[PDB]
Amino acid sequence: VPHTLSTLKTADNRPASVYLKKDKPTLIKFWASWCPLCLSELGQTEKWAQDAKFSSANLITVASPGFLHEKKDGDFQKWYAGLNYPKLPVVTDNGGTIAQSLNISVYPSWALIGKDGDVQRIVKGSINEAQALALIRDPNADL
Ligand SMILES: [Cl-]
Ligand SMILES: [Cl-]
Repeated sequence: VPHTLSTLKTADNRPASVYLKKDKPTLIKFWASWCPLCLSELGQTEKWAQDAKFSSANLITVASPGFLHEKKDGDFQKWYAGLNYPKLPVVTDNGGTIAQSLNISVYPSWALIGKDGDVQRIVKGSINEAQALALIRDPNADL
């Protein structure tokens, strides 16, 4: 995942690596434009990404154009450009390479990648602040 991720860019054409520090675990939120749950959480997730509470980990989100009912590549970025979450990292994975690799099937879903690149936990559905903090405290913890 860490490699495929480093080869991707954000919805606004910046290297995903810009949001990934080498010695930190990575918390990834998978979502899609058609999901009301996901749309209603964009502001919250942006807040989390900038919150000191999660400073010990990288926090990004992944949208997958042309995968799981998401808008095709190009169309997605144009749609998302209409929203405003400047501090929310939105990596676009055309075809959902990472999602398939992790067998993501519902949105939202969260994955915690160890600092070394190994997938440590995959959580289906939305998580709240308490569950997110638990996930960072211990990948195997009961959120
Ligand atoms: Cl729950
Ligand atoms: Cl909540």
